[PDB]
Amino acid sequence: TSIMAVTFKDGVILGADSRTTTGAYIANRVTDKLTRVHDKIWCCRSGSAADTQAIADIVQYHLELYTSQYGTPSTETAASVFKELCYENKDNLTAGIIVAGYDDKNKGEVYTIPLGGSVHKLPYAIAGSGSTFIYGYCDKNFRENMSKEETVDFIKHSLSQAIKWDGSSGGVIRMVVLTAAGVERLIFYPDEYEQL
Amino acid sequence: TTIVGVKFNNGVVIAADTRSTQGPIVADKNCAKLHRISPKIWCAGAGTAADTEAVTQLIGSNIELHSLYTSREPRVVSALQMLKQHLFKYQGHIGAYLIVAGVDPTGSHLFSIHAHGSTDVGYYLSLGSGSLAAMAVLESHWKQDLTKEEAIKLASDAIQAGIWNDLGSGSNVDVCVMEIGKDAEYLRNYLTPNVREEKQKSYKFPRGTTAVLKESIVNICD
Amino acid sequence: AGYDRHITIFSPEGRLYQVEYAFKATNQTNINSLAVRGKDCTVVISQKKVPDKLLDPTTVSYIFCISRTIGMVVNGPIPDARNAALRAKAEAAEFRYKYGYDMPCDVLAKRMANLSQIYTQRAYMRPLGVILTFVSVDEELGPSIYKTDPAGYYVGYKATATGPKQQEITTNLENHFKKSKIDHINEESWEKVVEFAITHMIDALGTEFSKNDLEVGVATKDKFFTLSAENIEERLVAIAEQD
Amino acid sequence: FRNNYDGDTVTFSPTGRLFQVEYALEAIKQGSVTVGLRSNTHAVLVALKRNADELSSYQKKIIKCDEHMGLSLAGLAPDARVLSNYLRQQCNYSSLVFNRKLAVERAGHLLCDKAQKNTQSYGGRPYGVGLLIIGYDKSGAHLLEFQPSGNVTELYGTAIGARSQGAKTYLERTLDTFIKIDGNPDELIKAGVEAISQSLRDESLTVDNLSIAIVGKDTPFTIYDGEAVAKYI
Amino acid sequence: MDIILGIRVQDSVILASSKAVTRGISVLKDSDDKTRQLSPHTLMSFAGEAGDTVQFAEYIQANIQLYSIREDYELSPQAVSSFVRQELAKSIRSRRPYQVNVLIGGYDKKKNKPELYQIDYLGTKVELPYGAHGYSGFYTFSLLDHHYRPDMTTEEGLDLLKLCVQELEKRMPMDFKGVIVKIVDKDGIRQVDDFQAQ
Amino acid sequence: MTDRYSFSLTTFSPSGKLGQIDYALTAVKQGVTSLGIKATNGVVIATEKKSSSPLAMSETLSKVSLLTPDIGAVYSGMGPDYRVLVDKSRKVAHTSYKRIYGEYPPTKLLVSEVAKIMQEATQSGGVRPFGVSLLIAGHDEFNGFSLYQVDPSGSYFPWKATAIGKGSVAAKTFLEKRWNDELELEDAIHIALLTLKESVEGEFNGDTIELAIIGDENPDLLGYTGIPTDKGPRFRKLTSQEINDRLEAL
Amino acid sequence: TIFSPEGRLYQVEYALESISHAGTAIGIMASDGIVLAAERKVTSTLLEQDTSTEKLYKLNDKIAVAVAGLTADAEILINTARIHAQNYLKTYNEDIPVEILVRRLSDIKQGYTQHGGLRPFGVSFIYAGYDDRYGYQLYTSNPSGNYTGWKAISVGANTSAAQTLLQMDYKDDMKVDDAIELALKTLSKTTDSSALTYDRLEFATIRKGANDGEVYQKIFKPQEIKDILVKTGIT
Amino acid sequence: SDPSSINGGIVVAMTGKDCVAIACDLRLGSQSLGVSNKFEKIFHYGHVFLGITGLATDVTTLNEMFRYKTNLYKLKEERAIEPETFTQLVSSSLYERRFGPYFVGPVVAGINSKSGKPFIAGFDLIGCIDEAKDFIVSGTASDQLFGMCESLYEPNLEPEDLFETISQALLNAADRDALSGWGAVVYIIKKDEVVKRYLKMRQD
Amino acid sequence: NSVFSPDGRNFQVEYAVKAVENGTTSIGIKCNDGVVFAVEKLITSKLLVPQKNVKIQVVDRHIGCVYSGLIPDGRHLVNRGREEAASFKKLYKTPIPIPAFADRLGQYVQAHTLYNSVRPFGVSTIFGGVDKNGAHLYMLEPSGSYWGYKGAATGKGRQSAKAELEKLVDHHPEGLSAREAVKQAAKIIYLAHEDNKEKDFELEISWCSLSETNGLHKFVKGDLLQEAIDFAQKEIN
Ligand SMILES: [Mg+2]
Ligand SMILES: [Mg+2]
Ligand SMILES: [Mg+2]
Ligand SMILES: [Mg+2]
Ligand SMILES: [Mg+2]
Ligand SMILES: [Mg+2]
Ligand SMILES: [Mg+2]
Repeated sequence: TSIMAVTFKDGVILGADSRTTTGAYIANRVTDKLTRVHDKIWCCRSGSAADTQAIADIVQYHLELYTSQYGTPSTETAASVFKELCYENKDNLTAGIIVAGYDDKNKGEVYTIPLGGSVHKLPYAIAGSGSTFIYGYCDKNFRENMSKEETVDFIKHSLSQAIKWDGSSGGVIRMVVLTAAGVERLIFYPDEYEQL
Repeated sequence: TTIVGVKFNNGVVIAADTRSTQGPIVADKNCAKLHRISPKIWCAGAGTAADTEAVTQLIGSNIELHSLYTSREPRVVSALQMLKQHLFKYQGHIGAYLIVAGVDPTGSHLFSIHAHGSTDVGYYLSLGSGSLAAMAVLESHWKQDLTKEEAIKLASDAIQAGIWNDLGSGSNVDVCVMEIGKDAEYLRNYLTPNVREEKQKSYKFPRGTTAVLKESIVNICD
Repeated sequence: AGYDRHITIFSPEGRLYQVEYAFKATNQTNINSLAVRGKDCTVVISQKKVPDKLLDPTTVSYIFCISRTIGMVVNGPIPDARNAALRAKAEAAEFRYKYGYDMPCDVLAKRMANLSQIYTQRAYMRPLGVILTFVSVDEELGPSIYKTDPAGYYVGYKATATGPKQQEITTNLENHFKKSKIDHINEESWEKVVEFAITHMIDALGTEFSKNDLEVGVATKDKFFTLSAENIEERLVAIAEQD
Repeated sequence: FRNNYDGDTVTFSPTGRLFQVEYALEAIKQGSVTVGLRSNTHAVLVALKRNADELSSYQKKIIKCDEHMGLSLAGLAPDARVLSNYLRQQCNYSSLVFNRKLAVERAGHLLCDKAQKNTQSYGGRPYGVGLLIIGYDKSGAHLLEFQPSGNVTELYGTAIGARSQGAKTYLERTLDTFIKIDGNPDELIKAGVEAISQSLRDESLTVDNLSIAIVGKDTPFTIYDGEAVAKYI
Repeated sequence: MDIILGIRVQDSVILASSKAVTRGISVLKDSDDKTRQLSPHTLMSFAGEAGDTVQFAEYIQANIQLYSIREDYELSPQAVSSFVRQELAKSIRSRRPYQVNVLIGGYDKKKNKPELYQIDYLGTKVELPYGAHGYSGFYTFSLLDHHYRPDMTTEEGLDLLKLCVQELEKRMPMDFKGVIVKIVDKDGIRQVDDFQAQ
Repeated sequence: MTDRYSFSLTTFSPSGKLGQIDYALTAVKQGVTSLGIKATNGVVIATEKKSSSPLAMSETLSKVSLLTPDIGAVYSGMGPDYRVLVDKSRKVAHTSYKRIYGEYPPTKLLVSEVAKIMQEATQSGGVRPFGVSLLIAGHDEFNGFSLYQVDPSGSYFPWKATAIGKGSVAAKTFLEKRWNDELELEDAIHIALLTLKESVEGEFNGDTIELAIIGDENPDLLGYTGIPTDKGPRFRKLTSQEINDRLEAL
Repeated sequence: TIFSPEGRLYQVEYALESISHAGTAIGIMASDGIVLAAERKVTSTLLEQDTSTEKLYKLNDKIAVAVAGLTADAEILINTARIHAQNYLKTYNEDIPVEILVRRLSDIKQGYTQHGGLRPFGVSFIYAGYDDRYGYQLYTSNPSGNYTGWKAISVGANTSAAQTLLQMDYKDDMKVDDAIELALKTLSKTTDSSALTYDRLEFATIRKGANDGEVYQKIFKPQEIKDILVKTGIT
Repeated sequence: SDPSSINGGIVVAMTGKDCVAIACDLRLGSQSLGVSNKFEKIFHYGHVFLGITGLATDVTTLNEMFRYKTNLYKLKEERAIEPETFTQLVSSSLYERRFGPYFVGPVVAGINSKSGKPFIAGFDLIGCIDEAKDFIVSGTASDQLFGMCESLYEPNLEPEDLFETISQALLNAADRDALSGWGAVVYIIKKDEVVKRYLKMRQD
Repeated sequence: NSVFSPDGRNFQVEYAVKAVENGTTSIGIKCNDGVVFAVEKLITSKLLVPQKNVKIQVVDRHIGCVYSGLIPDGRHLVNRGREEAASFKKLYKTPIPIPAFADRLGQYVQAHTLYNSVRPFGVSTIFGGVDKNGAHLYMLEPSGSYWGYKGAATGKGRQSAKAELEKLVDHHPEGLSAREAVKQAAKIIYLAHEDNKEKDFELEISWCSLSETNGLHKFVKGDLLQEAIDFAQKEIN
């Protein structure tokens, strides 16, 4: 798995590869790793698929109940629900989640909740097995306040490298753009991103 | 075991081989691995045979109750959510691996569930020890927007791959076709290419062959 | 003071006085409400009365968003209303979590009625003094109205009215559907269906409404929402040109 | 009106009264008198103990809660034992967990909340005891009065129990003098021993009649009985 | 390791049980009676883990004695053995199972027949002409398969038992200090106190 | 929070009456008539849809309910008590029977479970009996067709034909006159329609009457084919149009 | 649960009062069998006779009860008694002795009398059983949880009237066939209806199994009751 | 060691023309030590037969549990449980103990009294039903039994012949298993009657 | 409590209201960026230590509560409110919104009117603070009923307090600064003391203002208190 979320001028973009493996077998080559927990709050999941689906489902339940009672939850509220679940159940969970969202007041935000259950607010985040290969590259190429198309490119380049080196990552590159506009799904195929 | 699911333009087909094994030994030469969750939501399992049947029936019973209560035809996403939440709770100890397929008022659906409670969606899937043989066929011939006939052919062929190349699978091909308009059709032993040949000799014994120590009639009634 | 008047046990006539008393409680707020089905919407209208001028008018409401798709209007005192809203929300969120689809309007109504039945049968719980009207554009059944009372009864309606002057409005709408011979309003804009509803409330109750005397909730395919004063003002202007 | 409305603590009278709680308040009025008062540097409890007979002991009215805190009682004595035990526990908890001496004020809030639950739960009575709480903490001397309704008030001085209205009027009058009695334990006690006198239709208060307690700046909370009080009669 | 043997003759059941109690490197006792009377016509012998052994026997004894007084009646040997089996069957899946194997010898008055049941700690029950628990059966089953007859008298049974005890004294690595022998027939339970040099 | 009535609300009176049970039976009396008639090859259960508003949609409220593919129920009395009883009955058919024997309960045993649910509302602390009488009709392989009444006390009785609610006494009379053991299902549906016409105040048509049968298997209604030993439900709700067809020939 | 100033239990008393309105049940023990006969409470032509059992219930293969009182209360108890019999079989590999099953059932009734503020069960039972300790046995139990043994007994309506008649004609040396007659005559004399017709009766025997050495429970079909009402000459 | 190997034991059931047969060995051992020569492993609830192999304590327990459950069944239902239903009841009873299973391999034989059709089934220790119409085998010589049955069996055998087949299958499989044998009992089940024969076999 | 009267009323709750009317007078005033709370404390005797029987309570850091009626019932309600605000913060990280908090108190008070084994609360509570989207003021009755208010009063001086409150709404429709609302609160408390004049009283004020306290709840003390006392003294004479 290679997953990332990047803040830019008008919001936030999430991206992922589409490969799930059990050992060296590709169980699913077209997985959708981008998971909606509210209209403009999404996450990327890494670690145990069972664990992160179960968590994402609970969070979605909590955020629906929240919206009924109090109105749109902030991205921080979303992140906090994930953290609560991850921290409190650290001893039977293998879950690393990146949370990304947009709202009017706070604009684009990114939180990463790694294995411990800690929370970290960040301008951009990478995770999954494939991410280790792009630490250098992402750190050298990321800038704050990039445009939409620049950000799409940074993720595209970043994840194509991650896919190139990590056998666990691969398939298509999926992305979700989150802005005032709107929610936009992007897909990119091997024949394109391999030639980068 | 070889089980497959394949979406076509107006529905979804599932199929399975008919062999159960205790280690190397073949217990049942023609068992049924296709299970009904509800009239138009069917299911195939691999892994612990008791587990796939039980989890199918528990959820089948609750889906019936949900349908009666809500006055609506059962949805495939409900079978999925209940199965996955149940399996998750048992932290993989219930060894059920399932391909779950059906039609409901919302359209047609194809899903996989793993014993730890993760789910995936797709247009074609396989599970079981024959899963690699079947997937190689699926990856070779699956096209977008298949007809019903083509889908039955492809699923049937995927199971054959498992039957001929996986020692865990054998005997026959069962199929179930769920079309959006119609009643689900369950097609028991749709292919039977593994007929036992006639034996070389009859082994029926002359009466008296066995030595009997004593005898008595057994009372059934009261 | 006989015990058959204090808790929900049977009277010799086979009646449940505490249930009947609970119905009377539903009118204590002197608000009337009505609900109609459009071609692909459902509208609820309730009177808004803000007598005390120390009140913040925006916090005075008897319409609730239960889920993304279901609205609920209540006839009865607010504390019991809020108790019912909270529960409905929790039941709606839970249904979606467990069964993977949005809770249908009628199913939520059946469920809230079942809770009501229980208070009708168990001694230690009092019934809630409220009538609940549920609206949505159901994905399977189209525009829907389902109403539940302190008896645990519920049913679907072509249109409905609730409150002290319930009967006036009811017979008015009854007269309407006699003419049209169909079981909904023919109209595509929810704006026009809202106008029809306001119009017939005006006749039946023989009263005029300013933008602050009304409260409106609209359900369409996949939102339920409430109108602001300004959205309502725009509706009142529209009806004043022809009638 | 008082008719069907005083069956339990779970029922309001049509006037909005809770009779079980008002009845509990009446057991305090039966109890033997006790006085509390304080200055800037000390706080003193004075109690008239009551015998059940001339052959008996005068039953104790003062209970130590911590090194910096204790109380006197008027009403049901076993109720005083429940509450002082709880207060001892709260004091202890605060020491062990936070290494903090419990504020006299917080002790008030805690007792109040405890009394409160008993004014609202079916099948349990309210407490039938009044308490006077004294302590020395990080903001100095304190005196509190506790009523079983849950009302606790901070006072320079006060009295509770039978005929206590005399003592109270005296303290109301003396106020500006005893408040300044600083660094003189014995003068403050004398003012408390005199205040309790205004509440005797009884007898001349004897070496058994008298219970005095003190706490302050450089003095742990301590109880005087018998011979050790004679020098105040 | 505890010798526990049983033989059912025509009119009685004979139980023999070793007398030693050994812990580590020491024989602590040489007169241990590995037996509880359950009812006047039913006897139980036991062997297994140190404490469990007596605790189980006495618990069973308490239960059968309770029944007797409640019903003013004596449960048949078949009933007592079923009852005992069930207690062991429950125990085997509990937190800490009883590690005890038992012989039950009883004289049934309704049928006028002796009866011998062998039940191990798992709740495996069987009715047998003769039985043993532990290693002793590795010697005695074959001996008795040869020498045993269904119509033996009590005295013939005691000779047959003397033969089994001889074999065990000759071949078994442990010193079990002789046995205590008890006979169960229509006239109840009696101990043959002369066997050590009979 | 937490119950205060942990004692039976149904107690015996000096005369031996169980008051609350009597009073519930009075509620049944006030209720709209329902009836059941058993034939050689079927059972019919029928009732009237007493609507509460012309603005209500009476198809959204069913008084006749499927409990299992071969068992249906109708009631007279308090509708909400019926609705929750139906929920619990469907469930207990699964929890106490199908999840054990892999088949649906025979009619008498399911009735028996419903009866138990009702009996307990008669004995337990802090509750009132159910205000309903149910008629339960069903089929099963080894008992054939059957019809049962169940009352607020938990008593049940097998009937060849019966009626409950408002006009029950007149209707029971009209049925004793008309019933015989050679009745075919069509004949019994006819008799049910006649009996119901006496009871009905207003309009008498396929929109105001509710009627269901326990007949033969509807292999279509199953929803799937290919398992030959599965032939479909015997419970069937007649349609509005189906009812009117028999009312012309009435 | 409470006591009256007389030291009586209201709720129990009132439950017995309720039972005296229920259809009469009669039990007679003979030397070679037992008879259980009961009258159904004012019926109707439409009531299904062929699939009905309101007064006679099988507890196991060797024990039956005749019920007088609330049927629904009886089914609760019958069911626990059935379970209790099977627990015993499982524990001891012997059929439960009749007394033991009766005592347990009685103890459950006694319980409702003494704690928990639930109403007693409005039920009286006549137990008909065989075991190898006491042979044929007849016992009775009422809502108090008391129970007693009998050669002949009745419960429900007209017990006082029915008891005197049984006292009169009962003889120790009776065959079961004579007991059959006695029971039908006694119900005939004590009905509050024109005649005692088959459609108003439940009837059962516990015999020594035609010719065997074994015990058999015969629960009479309606047809058999009509025929046995012929022999005894009541048409 | 392995719970299903401690005691020894085999059961086999076959269908024929309007009959079924079910057979078992009589051994009860404790590892290498043979203890009982008379341990029967087939039982019957009315006309339904159940063989159980495996740990003997569980064989006994399940027999008592199924006597108990079928007795209650007949009481409430007023008829004897049929083969198909009993099969279901065994399966759900076993699965109920999913994470503390009984160490057994049950086998069900019988004729449906209404349809008259012969029926057999097998289960794993947690209730998984082996639905097979020819033969079912279970126990410490199940490999030997599968071998014997797959060669010996032919459909629609007359009861007197099916008797030879099942016996021969059992005897020869038992003789290749150190833990089986020591006597054998065979039931031939015809709707109307049931004959029980003890076989003469090697006593080693 | 669980008992409806033949006309749909609840007499126990109506009686609980009588306990409230019997109480001391307390008020709250919403201003342009905050809320102000004030309460009348009856000086029973000179022995009461001044400034030291604090009635106004804080919940979390951003919410004030004042109540009239049975004081112990108010403290009970605030304990429950504190637990309820902690649970919200623990899960959603953000401090509880005032409308959210209102309903939590609402549902709890309403619960005590469902069961025969419990009595309704004998207080009305006035509460509020600043959240993510402005200032809010609430009043909660023994029935559980609550709405948002521009200004609120309860207790014995309720009628005159409301009359004064109503005037301010009319003279200042363009919102009232936080510092003005403080003064006016001191005034209003004076003008409801008229009734209970027999015994002396002491004034308590607290406020929560975006620009004056950074949206935190604070007690008015020192010079600000004295100045508001002066305003009221000069405007009563
Ligand atoms: Mg790669
Ligand atoms: Mg193969
Ligand atoms: Mg109630
Ligand atoms: Mg109540
Ligand atoms: Mg094997
Ligand atoms: Mg062998
Ligand atoms: Mg007010």
